[PDB]
Amino acid sequence: ADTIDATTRLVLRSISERAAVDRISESFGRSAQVMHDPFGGQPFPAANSPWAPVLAPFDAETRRVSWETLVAHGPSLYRTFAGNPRAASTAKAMRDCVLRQENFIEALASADETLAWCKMCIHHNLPLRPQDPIIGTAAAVLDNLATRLRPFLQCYLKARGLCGLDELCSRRRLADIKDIASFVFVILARLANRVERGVAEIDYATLGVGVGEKMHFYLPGACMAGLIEILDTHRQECSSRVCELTASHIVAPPYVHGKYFYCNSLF
Amino acid sequence: ADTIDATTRLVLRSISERAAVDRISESFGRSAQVMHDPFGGQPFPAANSPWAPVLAPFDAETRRVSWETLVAHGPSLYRTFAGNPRAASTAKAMRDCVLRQENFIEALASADETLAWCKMCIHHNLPLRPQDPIIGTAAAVLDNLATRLRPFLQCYLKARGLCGLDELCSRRRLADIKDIASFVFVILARLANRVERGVAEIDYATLGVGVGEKMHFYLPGACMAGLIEILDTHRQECSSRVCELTASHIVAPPYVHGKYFYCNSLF
Ligand SMILES: [Zn+2]
Ligand SMILES: [Zn+2]
Repeated sequence: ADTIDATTRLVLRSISERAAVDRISESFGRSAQVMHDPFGGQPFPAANSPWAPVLAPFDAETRRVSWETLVAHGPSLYRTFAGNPRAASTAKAMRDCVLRQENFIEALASADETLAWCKMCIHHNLPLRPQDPIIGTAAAVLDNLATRLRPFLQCYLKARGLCGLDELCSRRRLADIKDIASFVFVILARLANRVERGVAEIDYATLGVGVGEKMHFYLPGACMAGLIEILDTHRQECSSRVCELTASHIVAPPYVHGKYFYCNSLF
Repeated sequence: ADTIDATTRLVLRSISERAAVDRISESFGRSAQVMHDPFGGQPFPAANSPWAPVLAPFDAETRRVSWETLVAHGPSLYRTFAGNPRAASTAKAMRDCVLRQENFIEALASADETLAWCKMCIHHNLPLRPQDPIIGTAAAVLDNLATRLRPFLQCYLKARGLCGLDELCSRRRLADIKDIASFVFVILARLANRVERGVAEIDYATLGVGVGEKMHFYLPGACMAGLIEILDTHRQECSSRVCELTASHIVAPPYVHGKYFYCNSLF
């Protein structure tokens, strides 16, 4: 008979013996100290570089680049990442966390950031590497967008006649991509899978890109533009009030209702 | 040969033909209007009730209840939810969104909110229902905590000798629960699974609770206290700097580094 075993029950109750406001304060205190100098002795090199401000709140308009600017200046940033492996490792880990807690609009922007970066890599024939901080955090954007979009996609993907979110990200087949939602999820799932596998160089085909091809089907900004559009226009084809609430509240996140109480017996 | 088909490529590029700053503004505008009066004609009833302020920013300290208060006043809130099905449906959908975008500390608090509520239901022999707004959003807290904790749990759960996060939430067996992390993820995954199945009443065994039992192994606040503790103390057993960065940045989320550019060619 499936049961929580006797010993684990003791383990579970014993949190009560240790949990305390000052033990928690000293925890926030130790993790905060790690975040004070997270690169330690090894930050990315001081240099005169248009990338200096992001190599040291990120402001999208101030940090904005045209596609043409990314193609001209992207290789410099790429060489910085690859040529500073300790720094890139620290960056990767911090990027992974940031992207796992980003709001919806930020998470769209990060999907485009990741795909535009790969498109730039492809443009220059640069390999797509697991250690690259942008490529290697594909799973973070992926999981963030899955969390936030799942109940809406349950409805929308049925309306499109497509596989559900989990089957999409499980099969990971280019031939399943039929719209922008399947595109963002299938491509990011393929890319996250090849990262987790730790292939030294990730095949352009992972992105649906063939030999000598350039990814003409992906325009930078398409994840943002297209997913916001479907959150908007699906309600025209869908008679569910709950779905409409879901889509609306994704687009307009200020808190209104939904939280009832806080109960903490331990501290 | 697996490929993105010709027609879908056109579909993908055609976002460029529609995406525009004012189309986006009019989207934020329509979803914002839905959020202005999301209950419409059917909010929860005006009544003299300690729950009135959450039946209309949620402040945890002001909305705080002791375990004993939840047991005395919980049945009132429960009857409000069950006896107002349109309102509960709207609440559920808005709660689901809120919990899918909550920060880590909020998401811990919501795990405890959900488990303490079930424990109260069990205490009173009240059924656990899919339409109940707190029970029915178990998947939201679940996916939120998975997003944020996944790369840390990859390391920690290995250190404990347990199944990985996905196998835990896939097998959903009480006999897999060996610590606080497996507990929160296995129990919430079982509970989310029984919600998605739409059983009219969800068996107490879903929570590891047997016939006439009371869930003595779960103390309100255990998800918060215990997960913060493991983020703190795992670094004592683990020689990985990346893991330490990961845990630290989960506990201390202010942005520091990790975002490089914003590229949007469409608008
Ligand atoms: Zn719908
Ligand atoms: Zn570790």
